[PDB]
Amino acid sequence: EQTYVISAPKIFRVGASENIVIQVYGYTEAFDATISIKSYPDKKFSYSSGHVHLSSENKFQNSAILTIQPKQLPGGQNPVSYVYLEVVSKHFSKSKRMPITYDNGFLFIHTDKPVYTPDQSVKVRVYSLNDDLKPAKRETVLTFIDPEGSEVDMVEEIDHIGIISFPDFKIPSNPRYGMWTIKAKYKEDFSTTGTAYFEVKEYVLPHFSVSIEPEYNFIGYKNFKNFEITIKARYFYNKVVTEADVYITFGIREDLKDDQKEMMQTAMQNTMLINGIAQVTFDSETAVKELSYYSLEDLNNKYLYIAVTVIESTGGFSEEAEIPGIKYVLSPYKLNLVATPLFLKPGIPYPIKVQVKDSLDQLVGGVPVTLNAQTIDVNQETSDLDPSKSVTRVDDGVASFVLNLPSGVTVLEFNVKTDAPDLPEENQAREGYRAIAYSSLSQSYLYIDWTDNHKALLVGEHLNIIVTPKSPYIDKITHYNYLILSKGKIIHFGTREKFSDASYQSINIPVTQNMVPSSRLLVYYIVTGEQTAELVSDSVWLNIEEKCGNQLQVHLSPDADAYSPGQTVSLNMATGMDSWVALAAVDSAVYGLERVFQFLEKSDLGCGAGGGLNNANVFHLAGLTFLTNANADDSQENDEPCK
Amino acid sequence: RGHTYVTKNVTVEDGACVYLRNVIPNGETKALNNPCVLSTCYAADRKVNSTLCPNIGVDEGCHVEWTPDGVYPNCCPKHVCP
Amino acid sequence: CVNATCERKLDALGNAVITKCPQGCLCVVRGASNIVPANGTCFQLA
Amino acid sequence: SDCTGSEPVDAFQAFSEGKEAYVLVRSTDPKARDCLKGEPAGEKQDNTLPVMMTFKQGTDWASTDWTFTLDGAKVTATLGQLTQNREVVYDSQSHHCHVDKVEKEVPDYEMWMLDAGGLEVEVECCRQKLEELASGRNQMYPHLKDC
Amino acid sequence: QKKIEEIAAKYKHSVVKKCCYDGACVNNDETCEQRAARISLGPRCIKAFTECCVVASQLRANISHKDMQLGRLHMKTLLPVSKPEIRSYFPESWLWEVHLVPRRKQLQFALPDSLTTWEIQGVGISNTGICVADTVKAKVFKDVFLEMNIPYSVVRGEQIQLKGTVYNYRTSGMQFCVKMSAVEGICTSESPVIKSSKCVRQKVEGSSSHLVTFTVLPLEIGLHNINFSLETWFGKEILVKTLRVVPEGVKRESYSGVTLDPRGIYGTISRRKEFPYRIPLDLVPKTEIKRILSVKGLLVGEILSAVLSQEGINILTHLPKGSAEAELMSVVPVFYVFHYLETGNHWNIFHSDPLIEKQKLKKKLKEGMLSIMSYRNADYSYSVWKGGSASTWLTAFALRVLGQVNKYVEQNQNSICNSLLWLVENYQLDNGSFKENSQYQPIKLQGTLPVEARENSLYLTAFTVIGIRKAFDICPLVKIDTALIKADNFLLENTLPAQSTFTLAISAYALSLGDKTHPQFRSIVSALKREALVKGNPPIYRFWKDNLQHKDSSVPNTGTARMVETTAYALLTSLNLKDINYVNPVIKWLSEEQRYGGGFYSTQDTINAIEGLTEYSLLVKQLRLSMDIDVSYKHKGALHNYKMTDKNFLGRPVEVLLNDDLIVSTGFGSGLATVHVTTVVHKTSTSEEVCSFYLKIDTQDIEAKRIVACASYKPSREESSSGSSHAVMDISLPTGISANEEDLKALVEGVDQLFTDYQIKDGHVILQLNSIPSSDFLCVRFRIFELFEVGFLSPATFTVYEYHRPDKQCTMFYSTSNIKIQKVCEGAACKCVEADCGQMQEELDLTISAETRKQTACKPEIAYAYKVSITSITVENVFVKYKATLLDIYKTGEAVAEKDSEITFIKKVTCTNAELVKGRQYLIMGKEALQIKYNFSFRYIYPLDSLTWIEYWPRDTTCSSCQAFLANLDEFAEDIFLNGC
Ligand SMILES: *[C@@H]1O[C@H](CO)[C@@H](O[C@H]2O[C@H](CO)[C@@H](O)[C@H](O)[C@H]2NC(C)=O)[C@H](O)[C@H]1NC(C)=O
Repeated sequence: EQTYVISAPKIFRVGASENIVIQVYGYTEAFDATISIKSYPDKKFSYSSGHVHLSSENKFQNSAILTIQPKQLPGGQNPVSYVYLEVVSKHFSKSKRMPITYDNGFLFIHTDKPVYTPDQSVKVRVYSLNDDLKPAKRETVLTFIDPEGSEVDMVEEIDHIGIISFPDFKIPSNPRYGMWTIKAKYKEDFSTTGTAYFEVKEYVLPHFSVSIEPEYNFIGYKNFKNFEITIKARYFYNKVVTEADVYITFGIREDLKDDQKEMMQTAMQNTMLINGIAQVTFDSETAVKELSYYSLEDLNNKYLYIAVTVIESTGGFSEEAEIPGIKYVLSPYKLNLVATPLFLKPGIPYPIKVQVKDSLDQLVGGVPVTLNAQTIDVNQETSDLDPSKSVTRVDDGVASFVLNLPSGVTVLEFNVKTDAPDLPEENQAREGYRAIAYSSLSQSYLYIDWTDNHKALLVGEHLNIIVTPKSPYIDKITHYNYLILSKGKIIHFGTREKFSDASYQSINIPVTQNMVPSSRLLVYYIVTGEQTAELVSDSVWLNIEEKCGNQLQVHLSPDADAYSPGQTVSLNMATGMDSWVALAAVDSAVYGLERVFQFLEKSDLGCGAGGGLNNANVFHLAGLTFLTNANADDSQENDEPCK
Repeated sequence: RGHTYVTKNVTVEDGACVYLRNVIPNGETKALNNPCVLSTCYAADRKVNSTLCPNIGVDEGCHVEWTPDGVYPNCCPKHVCP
Repeated sequence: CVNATCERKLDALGNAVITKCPQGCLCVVRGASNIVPANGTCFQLA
Repeated sequence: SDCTGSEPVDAFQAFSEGKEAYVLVRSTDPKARDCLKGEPAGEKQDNTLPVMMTFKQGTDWASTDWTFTLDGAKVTATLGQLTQNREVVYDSQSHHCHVDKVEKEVPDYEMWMLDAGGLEVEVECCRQKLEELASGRNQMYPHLKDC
Repeated sequence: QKKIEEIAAKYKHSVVKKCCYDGACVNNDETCEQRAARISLGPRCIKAFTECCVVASQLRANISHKDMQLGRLHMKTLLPVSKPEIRSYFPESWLWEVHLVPRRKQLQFALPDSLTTWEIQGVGISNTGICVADTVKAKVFKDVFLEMNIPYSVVRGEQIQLKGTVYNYRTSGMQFCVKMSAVEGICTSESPVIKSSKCVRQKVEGSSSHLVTFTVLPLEIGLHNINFSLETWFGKEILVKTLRVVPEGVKRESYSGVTLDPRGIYGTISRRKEFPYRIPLDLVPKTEIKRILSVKGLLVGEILSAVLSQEGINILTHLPKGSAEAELMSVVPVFYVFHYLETGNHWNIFHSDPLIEKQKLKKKLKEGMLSIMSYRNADYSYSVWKGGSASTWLTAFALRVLGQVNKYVEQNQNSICNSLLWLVENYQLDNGSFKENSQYQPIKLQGTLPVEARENSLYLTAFTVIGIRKAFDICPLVKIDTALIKADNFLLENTLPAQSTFTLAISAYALSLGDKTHPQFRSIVSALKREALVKGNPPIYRFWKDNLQHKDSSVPNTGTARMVETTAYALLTSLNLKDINYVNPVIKWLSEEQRYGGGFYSTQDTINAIEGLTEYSLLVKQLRLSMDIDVSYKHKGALHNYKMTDKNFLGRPVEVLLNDDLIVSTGFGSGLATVHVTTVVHKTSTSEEVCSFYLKIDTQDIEAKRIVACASYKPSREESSSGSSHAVMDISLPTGISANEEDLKALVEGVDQLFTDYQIKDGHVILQLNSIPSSDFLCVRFRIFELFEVGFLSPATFTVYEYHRPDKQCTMFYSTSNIKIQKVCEGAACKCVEADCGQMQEELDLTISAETRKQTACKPEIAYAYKVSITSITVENVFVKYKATLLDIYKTGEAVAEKDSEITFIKKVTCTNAELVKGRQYLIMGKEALQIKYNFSFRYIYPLDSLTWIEYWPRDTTCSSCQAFLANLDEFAEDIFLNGC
């Protein structure tokens, strides 16, 4: 049998270099194939095409960097939402209806301060990066949207280096208070958008400063009955207020997004402020007895909106201060899964690596974890496995499990629960799940996993991934494969020969710079035989330490725990290569906060940490399409590939 | 430790029991590799008593190594703890 | 020009763009400037 | 509208009861002082009135006081020994401009108007009446002399 | 309590939820029925308000304060939603710069002076990806540092206490002594040593503060430098502070303008013009009459100079902010500068690039176009007061301003469409007129109550037709063109016969903006050309007054804000008809009515007169500008030669220092230059002005001080009783007094609001209003609290004026201290008090050698020397004025005072040993005097300050010891004059 596999990102990106891969098997003679993107549905216009040469020296694999030019598309009423990826050769020819999206690139608006007062200038700059994460150099448009929703500005500034500094925005002297909105956007042919927010609040000179400092930021199992609040009030930086009357109002809250609040007129207690510090205790249980909430089991994920009004005695002044919310936490721990595909390979040890987190999202250790397992076979004869106990290693927060299953298993309904030394049964954290089996028309499966879990693979190292097949016909598997996605681009490919004397094989993968900070590694082979060949694929997710190509580093010279006003100080910037550097220096008081890598990851079209229902689904989850004379299914349903 | 699971309507031929392409005699408890179990069959009612490797719960200072080479119990996930 | 029913529409890209009436009329989309889409009205020019 | 106004003439009412300043705009006297301006400089005593007439000569802002005595449509202005008999021959309907006639062997006609400014049509009627009475004699413009 | 929760429960989700809340606010001064008269939010809100108010007021009787405050809590949290406002102000972020790093780059800067904790964030954008570098902090602070609170200004004579505080950040206390740099003009308690007050070493506990006080007494006017040296064991920090000293009394600003036309295109050659130096009557002693000069080249010179600088807002500075019309006087000057420079292509006026200046102008113009977006409602209407109801007047005005700017800054055609439709669909009756949604009274028109309705409807129709005809080229629908046909038909049918020249001029304008051929519009423009006034024949000036002829005949002596509105409307009606033969005097008047800075009396005459001046300057050919304007005093030297040309055509101001007459002159040249002088006197009393409001203001003491200031409109002839137009109650606060802003908020914020805006800027309290009633008073009460102790408090003013007629005003002096009479200062701590006053000699002293009388009389510095007799004492609560007659003249260096004539003496009330008794005779000698023009002749005033010699001289002879005294007096009297040593 002679097989061929084409792998292209699931979504072709207008204006991006959509790398396509072609891997053919069985053919021994050198030959040429021209991968081509063609219009829809008549294939009349060739948006682009590429030439590959497939030889024994080339291992019969090659990549053709295609590119849909932005101007080559119609406009107005009907710009194409579908293109035909098409391959030609003297042997085969295949085509598949592929989607295209214009959302290419990223725009990060960066306003210096997040809160402005009337008549301050809004310093706004925009970074423009294309899908390759390189300076875009395209003409951008801002649009300051007032709190009511009407555009009050629009200003275009051409890019030259990727950092597009804009003319400052002057907040009027009588502005419209609320949460304004900036909307950077590309001017031509790209649907890329960027958004930032900044509040415009009127400055009100305060009689004095009232500061609230709660005991903890969360109300767990213990402090649900008593909650010490430290309410300090002071004049202008070290003039202690003498005596004041402190009125406190407490109310339960739903969500920090909408400012709805429900008051509790049963505990609007007030006290006497004495010499600058007055501390009260809030009994959450008896206070919430309005509607009574019937337990600590309720009120979970809710906030305790604290309102404090300090009215001092001497001058008759009044001042108010609040805490926006104190989240109720039902359990001092949170569980989640790491490096576990929610898809089962019948006949393979299913490793479950649960990870325990505090309410601060910090990896706690030494927490015993118990895990039960309810299974559903093909005969629906549900079988229950014994509870296993694993305790979290303090090095990474991962408490490893290995849950072997019989061959006939399809749906494993396993449930992890914390078993803390000091917590009652109710106050423990529990998480259920549901692992489905790899659906294969044959009895062929694949399972791959790399060296260890407690290091978070670092760039520059080498990856020793251990690919283990499990199937009949195992002694006819000739070639493996591996495709290493990143940001939606197929940045690698190859083939490793299988040693027909060994069951598994250690694939050696060189970690490069393109793979930062998250990449997927798809691996598969070809089970062949009677009237059909079969792809059998299993993917993983490689989380790499967030490192730059150009690591930036700023120092202040001289360095000390304190400087003096007007002092002349030097800023020392050192990079890896020739690189522009934007700068900013804001008062640290506005922050009581720029996170790009979370916004810069919306380009990874994948979902989950690997695995899949069937073969085609292991691809469609990793963000690849595929053309193959073997099994091909699982059409787009482009809306919501995975969340 | 290792739980058990019993299948029904197993292919029994010539008094021998072949299951998942593993031929096992009637009164023979043979260690297998694919899958990795310790199995025994009965052609009288066409059922197979089979036990798995015990599920591993990893405590402090331990880790799991598993290679599919060899038959039970060497094909089992071993609770390797230095 | 009694029935052309201009409206505020999203582009094929995402910019809110008010459709155009026939050659001798003008589109006026009542209500706030952010409600999109919203069916407008066509008035004459003379 | 017609502008036969303020009949009969009253040299007091035609002077806005001695409360507003008047300037000289037209005169057939070729010795017409430049920027001549006579305002009431006191109160109305028994048939007399002080008027501090400020005018210009070259660059000097001279100020020569006078005394105005009123009898119906006639007036006698005297400073020291110099004597002039003027008679208000026509007076605007609202006392904004009036045309003065000084008496001598050749009668010269002067025309005064409020300093604060007079209604435009009444000033046009004063000018027409004057030009009629002056009868083609050449007029100076005492307010068009760099005031 | 239970009767509070019933309210908090009944109205939680209601539609009118703010209504009864602000009806539940505490107001111990007015009934819930009296407040309900001020609601304009309909019968639902008035009912919720009345009910919630009565059920809140009934409870507050016989209640403990804890329950009252808990109830105010219940209200302020349950009923409202939230509040956007921050209690801290965050400094401006610096270092906002992009820096290409050639693999290493060290740059240096200077940390700002504040005490913050900066955070520097580097974001390296390279071809390999973005890199949010680690934030490097920088905490700036001084561990021990003094900070003072110097008052904004200080009325000269008052004894300030410059409060201060030394802050300590180290936990271990230390020693420190503060010392002030005693400037010669600033009289302090101690005296300089070599120049610093004695500093006693005090101790402040660690991690705390310590109060510091300083008592000064300014005696000279002008910004005085004052230092504070914190002398500690670790350094000496010198903190510079500037203490502005303001003269006493109220400020009065009187202008005078002249157009220099040396060639004679204005129908009169004018080369020399004399600005006389007139000393007003009631003036503060020891004060100069400041009078800036400013000579600008073009006709639009003042507007250009205002815009083409960092001032840009000088067109309003005398009027307050807050209404939307302020944010349109912000963008009318810049727009008209732009329209002049563009539609004339006079960009080469700059020596700079014609591109950078155009860009800066467009930036200011856009930044202005947005300041009004804050006052737009949900239905695209504009509202005068932010948050108030929608107004037909200000929607039309904002449409005019936005439809004019659309020529240079493309405005959002859909928003203008929506606003025009909001106007012509809701607010146009069956006859054609427009009605006002709000109760904003923009102008007060005369006439009986039905005739005032006619005139007001006519003014509003014409104003809105102007606004629509200006913004109608953005959104040229047919619905609003039919609306304009209807409204122009209303004007054409219902303007004549007129009832005031103002509405006739605005109707002639609003009709000229459209079809200029309707035979009725010819009649309107003809009946407007007839109301004209003129100064001269052929007219040198031409203007229009705010009243008709057959209703009033008196011509005003000065310019009023309706005179310039009517003149500008008639000038624009002419320019729209291209009557350039006819507007050359109108432009002369309007260009002299201008005020140094660019603007005119109010905000309406400003926009209309600037439009007239510019639409004219563009319509008549530019004449070459070349003059040598030579300003010089009469009996002094040359002030400053002005070489006028397009190179420098905006000669900066020149403070006219010397106190002589001023004379501006020019040689033979080409151009049209205007010379504005601005006299700024400080009057002592305000009885000599026609004031149109009834004012009374008190400082009532509160038990559980509180200024109670009221006002009332005095309707003039042939007016109605509907009260004033938009008024502005300006309540200056005495030194060291500060209004309690929460009371003002409680006045403006509620739905029962009395005052529609407020603001406390630089020690003023500028409340605004929609009207002040003529039937009865209108009292504002707001608590004040002494911010620091000041002695010898001088009364501060309380002005109320209209906003579109700043001449309909009234001023009143008031002090917050009823402290008793100042017969004596009682000993020590007085050397600063009497430092600059006159000291009477002891009664009937015989130790006098009679030789000091010889030598003091013949000094060239002493001007006058003669004896008088006081006739009466009269006080104007700032100074006292002594009416006296001249008995015997003995010496006079300056012009002489007639024998037995009345001379007025003046001295400060806060001067003790210089008392005068009515009727008694005294011998007086002192320094120079002032010549004041009392409308008929000269008059002399003489201050009684230091170096003024005064002795008591009894008339009788029964002293038994003053026989030799009077002997020396009479021999010196007979020998002083015949020799003159
Ligand atoms: C107050 O302090 C300033 C310095 O901060 C003094 O400064 C002026 O004169 C000094 C020379 O003696 C110069 O060194 C300063 O630069 C100069 N400062 C300024 C702003 O001009 C100043 O003399 C002190 N005030 C008085 C009245 O002496």
